[PDB]
Parts: sequence; structure tokens; C-alpha cells
Amino acid sequence: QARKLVEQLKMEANIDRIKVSKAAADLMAYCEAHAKEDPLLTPVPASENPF
Amino acid sequence: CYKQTLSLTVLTCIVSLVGLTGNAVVLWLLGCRMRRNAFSIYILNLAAADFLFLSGRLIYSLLSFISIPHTISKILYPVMMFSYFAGLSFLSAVSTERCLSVLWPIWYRCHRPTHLSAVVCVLLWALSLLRSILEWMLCGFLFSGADSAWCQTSDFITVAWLIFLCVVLCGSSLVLLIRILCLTRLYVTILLTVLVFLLCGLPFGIQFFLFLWIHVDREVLFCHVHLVSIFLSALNSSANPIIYFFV
Amino acid sequence: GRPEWWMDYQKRY
Amino acid sequence: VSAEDKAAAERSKMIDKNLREDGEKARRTLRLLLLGADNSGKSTIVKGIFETKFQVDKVNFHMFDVGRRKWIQCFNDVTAIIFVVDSSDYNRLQEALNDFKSIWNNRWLRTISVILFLNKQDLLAEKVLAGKSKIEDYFPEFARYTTPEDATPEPGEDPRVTRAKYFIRKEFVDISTASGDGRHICYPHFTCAVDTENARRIFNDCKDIILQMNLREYNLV
Amino acid sequence: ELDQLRQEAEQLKNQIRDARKACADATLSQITNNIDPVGRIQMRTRRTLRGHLAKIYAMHWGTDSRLLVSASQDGKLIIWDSYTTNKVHAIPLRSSWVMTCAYAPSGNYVACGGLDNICSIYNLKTREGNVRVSRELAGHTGYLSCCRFLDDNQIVTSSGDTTCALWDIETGQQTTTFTGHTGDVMSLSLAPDTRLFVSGACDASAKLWDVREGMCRQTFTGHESDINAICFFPNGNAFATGSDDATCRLFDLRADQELMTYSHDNIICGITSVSFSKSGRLLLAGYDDFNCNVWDALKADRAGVLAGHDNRVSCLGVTDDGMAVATGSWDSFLKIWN
Amino acid sequence: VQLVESGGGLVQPGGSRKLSCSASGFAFSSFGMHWVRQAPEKGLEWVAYISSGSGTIYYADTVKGRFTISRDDPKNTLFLQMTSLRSEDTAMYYCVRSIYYYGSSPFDFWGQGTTLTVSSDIVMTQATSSVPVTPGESVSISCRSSKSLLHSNGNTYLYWFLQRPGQSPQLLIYRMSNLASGVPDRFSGSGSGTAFTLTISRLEAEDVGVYYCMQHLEYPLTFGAGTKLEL
Ligand SMILES: CCOc1ccccc1NC(=O)c1ccccc1NS(=O)(=O)C1CC1
Repeated sequence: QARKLVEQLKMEANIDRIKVSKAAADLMAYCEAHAKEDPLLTPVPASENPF
Repeated sequence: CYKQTLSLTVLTCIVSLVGLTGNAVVLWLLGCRMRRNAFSIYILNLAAADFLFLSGRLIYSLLSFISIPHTISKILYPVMMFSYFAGLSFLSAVSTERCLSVLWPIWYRCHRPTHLSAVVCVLLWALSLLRSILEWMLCGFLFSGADSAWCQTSDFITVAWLIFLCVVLCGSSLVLLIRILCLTRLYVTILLTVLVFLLCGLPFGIQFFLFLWIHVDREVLFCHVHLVSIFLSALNSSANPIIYFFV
Repeated sequence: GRPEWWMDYQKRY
Repeated sequence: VSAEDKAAAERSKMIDKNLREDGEKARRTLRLLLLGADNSGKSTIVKGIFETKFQVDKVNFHMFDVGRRKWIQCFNDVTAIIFVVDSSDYNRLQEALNDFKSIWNNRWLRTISVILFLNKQDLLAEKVLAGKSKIEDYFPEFARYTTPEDATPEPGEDPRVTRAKYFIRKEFVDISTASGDGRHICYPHFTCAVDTENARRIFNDCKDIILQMNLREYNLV
Repeated sequence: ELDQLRQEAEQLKNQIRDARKACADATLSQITNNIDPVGRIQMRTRRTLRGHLAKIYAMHWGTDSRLLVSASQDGKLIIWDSYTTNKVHAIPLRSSWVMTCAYAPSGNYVACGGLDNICSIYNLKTREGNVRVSRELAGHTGYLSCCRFLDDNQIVTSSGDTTCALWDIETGQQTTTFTGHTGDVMSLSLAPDTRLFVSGACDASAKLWDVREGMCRQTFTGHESDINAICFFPNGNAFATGSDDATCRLFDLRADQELMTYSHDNIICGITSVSFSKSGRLLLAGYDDFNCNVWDALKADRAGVLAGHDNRVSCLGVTDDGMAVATGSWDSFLKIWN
Repeated sequence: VQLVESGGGLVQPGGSRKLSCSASGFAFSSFGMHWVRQAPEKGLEWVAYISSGSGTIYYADTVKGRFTISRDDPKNTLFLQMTSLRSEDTAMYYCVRSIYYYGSSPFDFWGQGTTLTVSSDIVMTQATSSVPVTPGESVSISCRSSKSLLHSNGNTYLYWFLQRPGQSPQLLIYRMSNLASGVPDRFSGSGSGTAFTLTISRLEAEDVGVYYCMQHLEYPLTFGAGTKLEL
């Protein structure tokens, strides 16, 4: 009945967490690596856009 | 008359300027919308006809405070009158569909063909072009030495065309109130549109083509009836964007 | 013919 | 354009033709949403989706009932909403009034009108002539209410019924009149279970809804 | 006892919030202070797809980044050739109350769903030249909100019955049922590796599910209204949500908490759709106030606006190569921006 | 999917005939239809084309003016009207369905033909005219064109067909690289503009006959001479 809530809260509470500073850097490092590939950030030349 | 002629020609420059800036925005705003319902198509067409008419009122007004050549007046005429008659027929087409929306509301929103307004508007642009060609053929260069009775017949139809548009506007407006009666903004808008058309749209066009064959007076006809009609017509074109779109 | 009472604006062609 | 991109463009134009032709049929059908709590006799008016078609005076009508906090956004361009109320079960008129208030003041239904049917006015008549159950227990403001002198349209019915019948209606109209700004209207009616005029009533009210939409297209209202 | 276990729920609630505060050493706004802003993003409408005679609820891009599917209340799925604007297919629907659509990664199938509670699979490329219903997936007791293919045979569906399901399309039966949301599930997003997916419901919570095991790994709670839109970061270690509180939020899967909040005092309307760019530096969000806003995902700064629609922007997607973004609206138009 | 055709017989020169093809098993109204004939011993030649909705009709210059193509969409039938028949009008007449959208494969289905016995342009050449290939050996069939079939949209509009003895031709490659549905993966196509190849790795029986390369860049549609494989 309500033992599923405490069984779910227990499994969710037992997980290893990296720090927020480490998590932010991974997002930052992914963006820099792929910053030269997406057109919407730095526009592609007028002869490369198919639209 | 030298006192009044300058007073009314300057005042027409001001009205023509505010009218043109009010019609450029209407053409711009209505030329960008994707839906553009039946009412907007007549307003878009009437803004076009009022742009040409006010431009002709503005060119002649400026070259009148100066003394420029008269070659413009012969070439700006069958554009100003072509646009003037296109506008009066688009006011009558708005009133008629405004009445049909009330008499048969389900037919208007469910069974009225989706391109009626566009097709009616290209008919009314064409009916004005035909009327201007007819006036040029019978009163102009071609039928010049034939007689003057062929010009007078053409002026007769223009008066007949002007009255018929008045009956369409007033008849369409009248049936609307009779149906509604059998509610303040409705009565305010119907009488404002009928009065601005009657007292600022029709005077010019009726005084020009009637008094073109009835010798009235050098002073009364021109300096008190003609220039006032010219001002009133520019006023009517400069208010249609306000009466019909900005409210 | 063209009436002699016409002014400058009444001869539009 | 290549040989078979002209053919692709030509096939696209044939798709546009069928889309335009199918939307013309959709323009001639009026769409309604049917709403109301259980025990309201909702499925006996015209005597996840249960569509229903009917026509009156050669006009197609097309009615939906869902069997609401989120999906109600889909029915944002409907011609009307038909809200049905059991006007004889006084224990739950408050729920009917809060259910109607949520619909009326909903953000996506600001321009949708409501046709209000009060079913079981034959059962409201028995609950008021018998006198066993009184409005005043559930609604204190009943004892101070009086049938308007101008409003005397009750044909051949007891005076006691007409006061309770008109008091229940006001409890819904005053919600509608409070915050509607005139952009949409509530049309109230009374029906029992076997009133066969319910198609005409929706029609007459939908014709008034289209008239007001047409008046606002021309800046008259 | 029912009361005894009730305290056990709140005891662990503060134990989870204790671990989250222990791992919140710094903030994403602190680290990304010394990075160059993107500037002003000026995108222009390159295409306007016309033909829908009613409001558009959903669009999805194909994996070739040229074909897209669109759903409308007129009752039809249209497949567009975005490059040439040509219509490839127009698929009539049994029910007009569509709320979602999907495009199979292979390109062989499109899916559809709405108030009929049925996810309908359509066969795009068969003989006989037409498009046919491959399968109808019944089993949800509430309306279908979103759907995404994992393969040609597995689809994941969310619903207003507070549950998500995994279906085997060949058999037509729910392989796994995901439970745990207390409100109408409104959106889901699939991870790039397709071993996880996130959900967003009307209980203002986001839940990270395991597609294989069948359970709920994590629950994220920072919003204060209905979560309407959800999307993974391209990295697969974070996701973004959009709610009715005029707020976007970025949650880190590994830190188990929210990293950034995308709010502005000028926006007061809800968020209908959300998507990322290819790098993950752009967060695009469609709003109820008729326009789309581009956000720098790392600095919480508006970088532009996509204001070209005459009604509510309902759906929004970015191509797999990042070349373009498509928006759909209640004004019945689709626009490709680049 | 069937396309059965009727008509045929001997017609004297200057006569007239009507050739009819009936479809069964597919959405006939959404397919464009082609007439392609082959002379009793010669190669494949394209006659006429009618679009879906009958909005676009093309003819070859040989039969232009005296041949009319028509369709009856409700009754699922395609027609061809013969007027002023000539001794060069004797051939097996084939009916071919084509559908043109993004990603489609035109010329998918040919129909068993009928025989009539009446008693500039992109010339593209298959220099090899006969090749004996041992089974299980890779073989390359090549043809070239007068001009480039590579278009500005990146599509190269070359098609490969196979005609087994006593059979209607079937499609192998559409747009120079893409395998047709129901074709073994051992078939591959490659080449640039004006130079093309078809590779049959691990050749087997029931993989012999005459191989044709058609251009679809512009009308009229042109076929190759035919490079045949014999055991
Ligand atoms: C004769 C005095 O004309 C004016 C006096 C003051 C302002 C404007 C005008 N004319 C005009 O607008 C005007 C514009 C274009 C062409 C002719 C015009 N001449 S017209 O009189 O309208 C006459 C044709 C009816």
C-alpha cells in the first residue's frame, strides 16, 4: 500500500552522487568540444545551408 | 478667392500626409497577416485605393504652392479618379457583406465561398478601370471633334454610378438596423460610416460631374464647393483606416 | 462643343 | 528542377487539392462539446470520445463527450459547450456551480459560449411541491429571494416551482455575468428528460453565437 | 501502521535532501562565469509549410533531417519535404483529436495518438502505394500525450492515466508499465543510448526511468506547476524541462538535482515545447505568448527570439545535424528557421 | 500488384488499335503510368507517360501526334490509342507504374506485355554487348551517357533493370545507388556523371539476362542497348 513509497524512496536514496561542480564542467566540456559542429550557434556559410 | 485657395491647399497637404502614413501601416499590417478574413480583404483593397488617391492629392497640393508645369494635371487625373471610384465601391461592398453577415449568419460563416471578397474586389477594380476608359474615349482626345453630347452621356453614367453606390451603402446599413432592432457600438459605427461617406465621400464626384454641365457661378462653384469637396474627400480617405481598421 | 464657361480644372484631358 | 521533382511538385499539388476539398466539408459542420457530471442525464439530450451527429434546419451539428484540467485545451475552437446540470439533486448543485465556474473562467475557453441545460425540471417540481427537501438548508440566500415581477413567463405551473426554478438559474447566470467581459455568453434552458426541442434550442443558440462572431468581425460589437 | 510508515517517508525525504545538499558544492552559474557569451542569435524563417486547416499540436523530425511529420486537429498527418516544401504524404486519421506524433528512426513508420487513448502505427513505405494502419495500441485508460520509437518494433507512450508504457508493436501488448506519477504525464524524452528516458507529469515532477529493468531510478522536483515539455541534453547526462510557471530548468542526472533556471520577469506565460541544439549550448523553448526564445544553456541569458507566429507555439524540434529548427503553432503553420 | 494488358494482333499499316492495361492490387490513381515497348529482337524504347490525375502527358517524337495515352482512374485501366500504324510500331508493349515523391522508387512494377504486329537527346551507351560470366564470380556492367546525370540536387538519375528470358523487366537500382525492394544485397551500383557501373558479386543462376540502364534526368526517357549475361 504505502510500503511501495518507502521502498521506492529507499532505492532512490542509495545512489552515488558526483558534485555539482564536476557535473557543470562535463556540460561545459561537451559544449566546447562540439561548438564547431552545430550551425545554429555559429552560422554555416550561405553555400552550406540547404534552406 | 486667393485667401481661401492657399488655406485649403495647405490643409490638404496635412490631411494627405496623415492619411498616407495611416494607409501605409494598414497595407503593411494587413499584407503580413496569414489569415486575412473576408473583412480584411476589402480593407486591404480600400487602403490601396486610398493610397493612390491621397498621393494624387499630395502631389498636386505641393506643386500648387509652387507654380510647376501643367503636364502633371493631365496625367495625374485618370489615376486620382480611378482610385477615388475604387474606394467608394469598396465602402459599399463592406456595408453589403456587413448586412449579409447579420441577415444570414450561418450562410456567411459556413457556406459563403472562401474567395468571394477577392473576386468581388478584382471586379470592382475592373469596373473602375472600364469607367475611366469610357470617360477617356467619349471625353478626351478621340471623340474630340465629334460632339460634346458624347462627353455629357459619360458624365451622366458617373452620376448614376455614384448614386447607385450610395443606395447600396444606405440600403445595406438600413436593413442591418431593422434586423437588429427586430447595441451601442453598432448604432455608433453604422451612422459614423454612413455620414463620413455621405458628407465626405460623395460631395466630390457629384459636384464635379454634375456641375460640369450646369453653369452655376465662377465664384460659388469653385472657391466654396470645389476646394471644400477636395478637402472633404481627402479627409474621408484619411479616416477610413481609423474607422475601419484601428478600432 | 466644349462649353465656354469651363475653368482650368474642368478641361481634364 | 529535375524530371521527377516536377512530378513530386505535381503530386504535392494534388495533396493540396484534397486538403482544401476536405476543409470545405469541415466548415459546414458545427462542433460542440458535451459536458456535465454523472447523473445529469447528459446522454439523453437530443432524443475517450463518443462522437454524435445530428442536424437541424439543414445545418450539421457534431457533438463530443469525453469519458478535464488539461485536455480541455483541444476544444478551444468549438462553436459552443453544452453544460448539463441536475437541477433536482440539491446536495451537488454546489459542485455543478464550481464545475461551471472552472469552465467559464478557463484560460482557453475565454471566447467559447456555454449552452446551459437544467435537466430534471420534472423532478425539481416534485421536490418543491412535496416540501420534504428545501433549498434553504443548502443555500441560505433562498429565503430572501423573490421571483422578479417582470419575469413572469411561467406557463401553467405552480408559483412555488417558478421561484426555485428561477433561483437555480440565477446561481449560474451570476457566475457568467461576473467575469465574461461580453466576449462570450451563457444561454440557459430548462429540460426534463424527454423534451424533444433540444435540437432547436442548440440551433437557435448557435445561430446567436455565429451572429456575435460575425458582428465582431466587422467591429460592430 | 499507516502512520508509522508515513513518518518513514519523510525521514528518507530529508535523507535524500541531505545527500543533494552535500553534493551541491558550487553552481553552474559560478563555473560558467568566465566563458564567452554567444551574443545575439538572429534566425530567419527559411520555410513556411502550408496546408494544415487547423491548429498543429505536434511535429517530429526524421533522422535524415529533411523529412518531418506534423499532426493537426483537422485529422491528418502530413509528411513534408522541408527542402522543397513538397508534401510527401497526407494520412487521414480515425480520430481528429490528435495530441502527438512520432517518426521512426528508420523512416518506415510514423505514430500518432490523442484523446482516443490509442497509439496508431502507420506503415509509410509498403506496396499498394498508400499508407495503412500497421497497428493500434490500446491499453491506456487516459489520453495519449507523447510517444517515441526506440526501434521499429518498440515504442514508448505516455498518457493522462499517470502511467507510461513500453509496447512490442508486433504483438501489440505492453511489455512494461511504468508507474509512479500522481498526475497526467505530459511529455517524455528518450536518451541517446535509448536505455533510459525521462518523464514529465502534472504533479510538477520529472522521473528518470529504466527501459530494461522497468523501474524509476530518480525523481526530480523543482517545478511548481505542470511540466509540459522535457528533453535530454545531447550528452545524455542532463535534461531540461518547461512548465506552466514560465520557467525552464536544467537537471543533472549524476548530481541528482537542478543546475540552472531559465526565467525572466517579462515572461509570464507557460512553456509548450523545449529542445536543445547539437552542441547543447542553445536551449529553445516555445511559449504561449506566440513566440520562441533561444537561451544560452550555460548562462541563463536570452540569446534571441523566434517571433514569427500568429498563435500559440505548440511544438518545436531541431534537426539531428543541427541545421534547422522547426516550429508549429495553433495558427496552422510550420516554419523552418536557420 | 498486377498490371495485365490486352490488345495485340495483326494490324495493317495505316490501321488503328487500342491497347488497354488493367491494374489490380494497388492504389492505381496515385501512380503515373508509362508505355515502354521493345522491338522483337531490339532493345527497350519509351513511348508515352501520363501523370496521376492525368495532368501531364509526354510522348516520344516517333509516336507524337498519332498516339494518344489515356486512363480511367475509377475503372482502374490505362489506355493507348494507335492511329496511322507503321511497320516500326511492332513490339512487345509494356505498362509500367511510377510514383514520384521524395525517396520513392519509380519504375518499380512492370506488367506482362502484349504484342502488336503491324505488317537534343541523351544518348547513353552500353559498350559491352555480351558477357559470359561463370557463376560465383564478380561481374561489372558499365554504361556511359552523353551528358551528366548528376543534378544540382545531388540526385544522379540512373536506373538499372534486368530482363530474364521470357520475362518482363524488373528494377534493380534506382538513382544509381539504391537497391530496389526484394533484390539481393549482392547488387551494387556506383559511378559519377557519364560513367556508371553495376556490380553483381557472387553471381548465381536466375541472375542472367539483359541489363539496361535508363536515364530519368529529362524526357524522352532513354534506355541502353543492353549488356546481356550468358552462362
Ligand atoms: C483645381 C484645384 O485643385 C486642387 C486644389 C487644392 C488641392 C488639390 C486640388 N486638386 C487635386 O487634388 C487634383 C489632383 C490630381 C489631379 C487633379 C486635381 N485637381 S482637381 O481639382 O481635383 C480636379 C480633377 C478633379
